[PDB]
Amino acid sequence: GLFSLDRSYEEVKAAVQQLQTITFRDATFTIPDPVIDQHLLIDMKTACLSMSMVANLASELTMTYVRKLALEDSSMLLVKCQELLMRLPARPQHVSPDDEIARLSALFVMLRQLDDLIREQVVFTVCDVSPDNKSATCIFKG
Amino acid sequence: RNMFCVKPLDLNLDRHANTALVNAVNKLVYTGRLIMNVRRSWEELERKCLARIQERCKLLVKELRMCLSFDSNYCRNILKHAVENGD
Repeated sequence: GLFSLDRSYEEVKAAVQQLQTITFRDATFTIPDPVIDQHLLIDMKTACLSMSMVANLASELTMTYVRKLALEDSSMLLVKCQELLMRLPARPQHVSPDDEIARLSALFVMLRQLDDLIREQVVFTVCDVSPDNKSATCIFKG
Repeated sequence: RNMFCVKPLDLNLDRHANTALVNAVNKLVYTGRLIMNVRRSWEELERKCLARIQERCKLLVKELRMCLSFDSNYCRNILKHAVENGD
């Protein structure tokens, strides 16, 4: 939904084929016709507003944590997450944890508000499966 | 030495190498010690000059006490006034 704004149609036709396969757990699935409608539009509006508000909500330290970390640390996780960012001891500006509790609390609210777009409902918790996986005794029914 | 040409920090006292609270309290103690210095120098000079005019007027009225005329008694009566205030 989000990529298909203000861009060419050949980018869209090259982007659907990059994002229709799912190789989850030894199987390949394809989604039948992902089409932009008003529901996906209002979901995009909620998502972009929440992430704009959490970008405003970021404190002076949590945006420079990876920026201070990546000088002395070396890990495949940090390297793999660094390259999706741009290129461009020291002191923290002002430690005020009384403000940081409120910032982190409202940031948790914004992260949950981004989170509930893809975490729709748990409807069954599987306890034990059949060995041929034709069935499973599970809880949380309803 | 001179309390009229106030020169408030010709060079900077700021430093990134410490807490902002420390830099703020160092700027405050600079300003406060300057204000205390200028006021103590002022009032010490005023106390010294008041003591000097008190000594001079007392010595003049005691020196004028010997001769008696219209002139001497008139100037004595002018110097009979108190000097402890500025006005």
